[PDB]
Amino acid sequence: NIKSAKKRAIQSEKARKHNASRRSMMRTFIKKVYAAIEAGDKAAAQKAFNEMQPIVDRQAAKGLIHKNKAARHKANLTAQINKLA
Amino acid sequence: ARYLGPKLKLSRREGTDLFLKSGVRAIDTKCKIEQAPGQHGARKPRLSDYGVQLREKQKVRRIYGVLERQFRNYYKEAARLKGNTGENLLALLEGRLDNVVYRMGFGATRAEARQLVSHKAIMVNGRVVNIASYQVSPNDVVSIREKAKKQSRVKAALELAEQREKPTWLEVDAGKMEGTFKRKPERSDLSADINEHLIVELYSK
Amino acid sequence: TTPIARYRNIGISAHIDAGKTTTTERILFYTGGEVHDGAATEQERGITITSAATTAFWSGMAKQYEPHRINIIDTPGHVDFTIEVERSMRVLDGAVMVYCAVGGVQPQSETVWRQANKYKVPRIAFVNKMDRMGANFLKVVNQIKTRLGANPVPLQLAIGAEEHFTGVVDLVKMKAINWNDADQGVTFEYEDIPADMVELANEWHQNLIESAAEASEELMEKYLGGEELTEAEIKGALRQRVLNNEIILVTCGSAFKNKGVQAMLDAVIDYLPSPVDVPAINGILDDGKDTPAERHASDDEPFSALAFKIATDPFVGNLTFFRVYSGVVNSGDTVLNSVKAARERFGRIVQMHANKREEIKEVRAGDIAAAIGLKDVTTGDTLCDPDAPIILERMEFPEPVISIAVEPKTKADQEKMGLALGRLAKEDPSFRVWTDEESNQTIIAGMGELHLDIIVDRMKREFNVEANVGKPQVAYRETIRQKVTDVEGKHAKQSGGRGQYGHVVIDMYPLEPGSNPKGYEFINDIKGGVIPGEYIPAVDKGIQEQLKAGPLAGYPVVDMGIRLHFGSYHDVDSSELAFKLAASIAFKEGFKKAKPVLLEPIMKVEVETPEENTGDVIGDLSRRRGMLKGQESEVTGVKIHAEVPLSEMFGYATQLRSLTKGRASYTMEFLKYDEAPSNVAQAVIE
Amino acid sequence: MVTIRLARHGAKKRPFYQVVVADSRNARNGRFIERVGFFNPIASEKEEGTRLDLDRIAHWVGQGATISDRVAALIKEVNKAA
RNA sequence: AAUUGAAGAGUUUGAUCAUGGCUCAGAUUGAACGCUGGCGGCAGGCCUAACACAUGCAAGUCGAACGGUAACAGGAAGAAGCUUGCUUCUUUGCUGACGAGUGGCGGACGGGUGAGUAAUGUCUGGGAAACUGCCUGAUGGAGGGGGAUAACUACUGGAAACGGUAGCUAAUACCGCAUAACGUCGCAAGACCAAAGAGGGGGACCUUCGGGCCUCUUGCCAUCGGAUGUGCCCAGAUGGGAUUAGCUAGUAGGUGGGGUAACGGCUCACCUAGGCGACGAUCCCUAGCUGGUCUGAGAGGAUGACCAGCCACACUGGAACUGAGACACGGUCCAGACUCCUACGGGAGGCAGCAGUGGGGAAUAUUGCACAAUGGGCGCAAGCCUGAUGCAGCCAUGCCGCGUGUAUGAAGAAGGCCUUCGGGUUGUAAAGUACUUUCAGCGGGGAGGAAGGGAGUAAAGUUAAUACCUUUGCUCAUUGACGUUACCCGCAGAAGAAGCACCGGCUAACUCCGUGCCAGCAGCCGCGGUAAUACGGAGGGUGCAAGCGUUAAUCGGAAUUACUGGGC
Repeated sequence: NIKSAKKRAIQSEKARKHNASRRSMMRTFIKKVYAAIEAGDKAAAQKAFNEMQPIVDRQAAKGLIHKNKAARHKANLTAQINKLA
Repeated sequence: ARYLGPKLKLSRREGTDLFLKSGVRAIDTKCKIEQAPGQHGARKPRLSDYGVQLREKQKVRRIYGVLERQFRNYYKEAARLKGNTGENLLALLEGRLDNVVYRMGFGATRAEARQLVSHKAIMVNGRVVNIASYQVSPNDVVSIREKAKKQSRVKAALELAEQREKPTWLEVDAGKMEGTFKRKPERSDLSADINEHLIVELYSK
Repeated sequence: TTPIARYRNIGISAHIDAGKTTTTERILFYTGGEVHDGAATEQERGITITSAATTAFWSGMAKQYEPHRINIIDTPGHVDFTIEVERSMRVLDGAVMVYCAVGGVQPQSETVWRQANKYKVPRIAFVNKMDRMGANFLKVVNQIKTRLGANPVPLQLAIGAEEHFTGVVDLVKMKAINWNDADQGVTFEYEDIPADMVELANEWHQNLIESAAEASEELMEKYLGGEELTEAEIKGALRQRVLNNEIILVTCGSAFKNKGVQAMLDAVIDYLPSPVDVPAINGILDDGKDTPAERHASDDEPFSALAFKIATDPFVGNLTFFRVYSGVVNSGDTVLNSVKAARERFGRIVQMHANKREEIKEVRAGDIAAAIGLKDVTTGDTLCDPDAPIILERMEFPEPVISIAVEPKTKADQEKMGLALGRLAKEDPSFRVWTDEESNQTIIAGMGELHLDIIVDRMKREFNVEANVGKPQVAYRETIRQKVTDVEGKHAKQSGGRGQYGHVVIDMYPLEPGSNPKGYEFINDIKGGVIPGEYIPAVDKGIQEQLKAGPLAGYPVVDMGIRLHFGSYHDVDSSELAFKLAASIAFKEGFKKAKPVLLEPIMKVEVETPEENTGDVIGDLSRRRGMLKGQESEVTGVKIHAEVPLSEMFGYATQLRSLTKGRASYTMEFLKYDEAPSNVAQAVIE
Repeated sequence: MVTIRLARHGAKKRPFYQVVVADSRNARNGRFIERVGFFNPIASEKEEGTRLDLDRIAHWVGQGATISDRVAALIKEVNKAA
């Protein structure tokens, strides 16, 4: 609707595709983590962890996933790779 | 918000002079006082408690020339304050600017004293007041402006001023034609034929 | 963007069914990417389309040429709308009279012409039907000379005839054009003047150069030698002569076939006047003794406009159209309404376009638009925001001769009908609203069928009002024809737990005529207390009350003298109440006893009907059971005087306009009351 | 954030600004934290006309509360110590 | 000194007492209606259809974030308008600024409404597992690189809105790398994560004369706190009906995974079989809550407009994104209803934001002025935006004042009414004669809301600097919507301004005539069928007064649901 701030729509939409892609690649890594733990692979567990830790904290520091949620996975996962490994 | 109608017609109804025609003559008479309320003035006013209870407050109104809408406020005001509600009600009415012009002599009569008030012909502690609902307070110096001073009515008004009972709670002059509200009239001064416990009941029920 | 010299407020005026709408729709097409828009795109529709002002552009060249804005004024919701033409002329500068080439007599086409001269407004003719059979440019130029005496000067000659109409020749610049298409006009080419027409072209060309040299000795000298007075001046000479109402340039073409229209637009620019070419509008100062002053069209001078049309809008709401003659009207300012006496708040300005609305900041002198706000401003009122004492004008008055009863089927329709009248009365202040005296209905008066026909449609729909749309209704008056032989009035009843008595005798006789309303007359002949005087007043009121209702149809009784000659009083009664009633019965008895008869209103009728439809109007009146008094001769017409029952006038208004195409008109005034016609006297009783 | 404002609780033609520390977001004459002094433009020339508590203002001003235009003016108008 | 203050009457019956209803005296309200109506101040002003909506407006702003020439406002080498000193753009972005555009921030705040919700709510009193833009305290980083895009250029589908390819370019846009504690994961060890630069000014010197460099200010990034805001947990309280008595299978609980800012069935798998319910579940009906408000002696009853807090909603229903915060009020997507635009392929829009329109109703108004004030958003600031707000218009809706004259004035006019014809009454009322002039009208003068900013200066803080900047004084020229302001003064004339109800008792105020269980009056009792203070009119009087009545509504009266304070 004609109301100047019409740009705020495409502006927030442009960021949507951005956050959607960034927050998307963040899941896959987290996926390859519980997957290794689900099967029982001890090695891949940590290896795949040292790969998400950097991106998890990164996106967390950005703004599309601040604090908690970030320390959530790592805390839990770290408590999952030391259960039977 | 005034009467305008025949003044004496009211005084002759209450059976007492309301000082409505205190211009020159006194004790009324030479009119048709008392026996002449209407066409059946001969009929003995035989009323109940309610009547005499109303004929009292209604009489006080005709005097100060006050109406219910305004009178009602004075009651609720006299009831709010601390002290004898009856005495208080008389205080506010006795504090009216127009009233603080009659007992001083600046006006031959209340209706006249108020006539000068409206036309802003008098002042107080400096500024000029035109309304009559001015609750005059102590230490106040009400008087007439330099303009239209010692005119006509004011002269006659101050004339029969000494012949009157003359208050004592104020300081009236003649030369400068000034006044000073020293204190508020107590229940002692001004009374005689007037009740309060009656004018209260009517507004209590 | 706002040049006063390039403004062209016009209005298409012509006889009905001559081609006003068609010509207007075409002018809007040519002048109006909105072109391909509508191209690829009945009363309600015909009303919606037409809008106050329709703007557009036309310039021989986009750049390095003179562009012009053409405001086509219209809306005249009615045939050859004299009311909408008149007002539009005062509010304007020019007009275009469309003539029906085929239309033989085109009699009412004279009506629209009289309006032009009425407001001394320059105009240009346009024979709209050259393609049609009987399409004769010459017939249009000859009749305009003889019947209209408009002094026409041939500017264009038609190429080919009727079906073979393929082109038009510009006689002023000596050059023609051909149209390859029979429609949609998407092919125009500059062609040289053909052979079989060259000779005829040279004749009128020197005839045109001859006309542009009359009022001037300098021009005269050159005409003799044949020297062509400068072209810019031939257009300026013809322009100066057309603006001073001395000549009327004539053009031709076919609006439908799309031919000669474009050449017509050039004529509007080359000859038609602007807001400046017309004398300063006049007015009167409010000093009682006149003091008329001219209002020069100066945008920087003190403003002064005239509201000429209030209009309810299903959107913005109340709209008051105006014509700024001087100064400027701004938005968000306060104007002074002097006809009344109060400041009005101006909220917004707005120009009405063909498809959309445009909010503007201002409207300078010579311009027009709509004004939202102004709650107490009506039509005719004058506004002045600079403080320049407003002035006023109004030199006419519309006639009716037609009234329509309207009993809204319900009370809900009675209220919305009052709004449909008071809201439409500001726009058309020609009619009138009332209440039948002997009925209690709503009566609307106008100028014609279609007028009230579309008004009725505007009521039942726009204001949602289903009602028994009335046609004729009835009234009547009553009186006796012979003297009463006795008639008494005895009222004796023990109604009241007390006796009631009244005894009066009266001699009521039909009364003599008189200018005054003294149709009633009472006389007391009581000679000796027969009836106490203390009750003579009683019997007078008793009589009075009964006259309010007659026995035939319960209508007031008039024209009668009542006399009292004998009576008496009795043992308990004798009261103003007693004899009041004693008078009632006496009257009722007498009126029914003295041979009752109806009295219908007779009207004085003056019918102007050509010189040729004169004999036809006479015969029509004779059949309406009227009585001819004699016919007066007015101009080339006749005025027939005669008496005819308003009763039997029933539909003469339209029956007369039907045998005259409207050529005829008539005025009706009340004259006197006469005794009805036996046949009608029986239908009244009920 | 929090800011000291003047609650326009006065009257038409004769207003009366009631200074108070409240959250900028909240409406003017709406929710507030705590009252601290006041301000009267039509206080004429007699005695009291602008009694502003500074001991409480400086508290929030240094606590994290900003200052407005008219407010800061009243703080610099009534001096500071005398 | 500071909730110190309670009344009754009319009517059952022939009469009385008691019991028990109805009604009136008292206040009050977003009122409406009927009649009338002069002014000012203040306040309030769609209770019904959250019914549907035209247009304008309500949220824009920053160039001190950046690339940049398009508009108009200055300078400009050099070209020219030429009437050979009077002077116009070719452009150029040099810069005061600025369309569009990118980016930052506010669009989640204000404002509106009573729809839902009887409990994800509110009020009150606490609690612990978290987050928190801007505004702030403290302590460190602010190194070094790369890959694109809007604008724009070329082409092109379009009616418009709005796009489609190929190009290319910058930044406080975006993403890596280096750096890494008092931070995060973790018992630990170790491991791991950020950044953005952009402006003002400047002395020896100097360069690829744009700058480096020096310095200052404003931002960026990280962590730990203050403050504020928010989500959440828990107890009590929070309407009516039993002519609703059993209700519930994600419902109760455990465990594990997952899940959000956070706890939790928030979710799922599995195991357990309980959980809620006479102290009123469930269901149905109705309704936002509270501070308070109205009334009442109090206790209570009633209520929830305006002002203020909270929750929920934003045509209906559902869901999600961006973001610190919204499952968003002028944001988006889909479905439903509806309206508008269209060249017919295709799109757009929602006033329970201001005014306003259609419609409904007994009834509720202007499509105003200004950002001068306060406040909010952005910004260093200057400023800009701002239908919040400040004011004005409309209405007697209400509250509170004022005026419509003031004195003098007779055997007491005329006239009207009554009359035992003497007289009484209207009646100091009118006329007449003096005097005065607030309000309205006219002509002038003229407070306050104005504090701050904008240029010159004197320092005082920083700095290599007296330049810049911040703060504090000084000096000079200035910034009003209201408004013909408030107020005050002058001129003339009493000149422009009173109606309304009632008069049997209740309940202040009565005679005559007219009417005669007829016409009509009425809250209750009860009036009229021949002297009617009750009906109608008149005379008079009384009660009020720009209000007065009527009706509607809650409470009191009413101890008439009686805990205080009743009976069988």
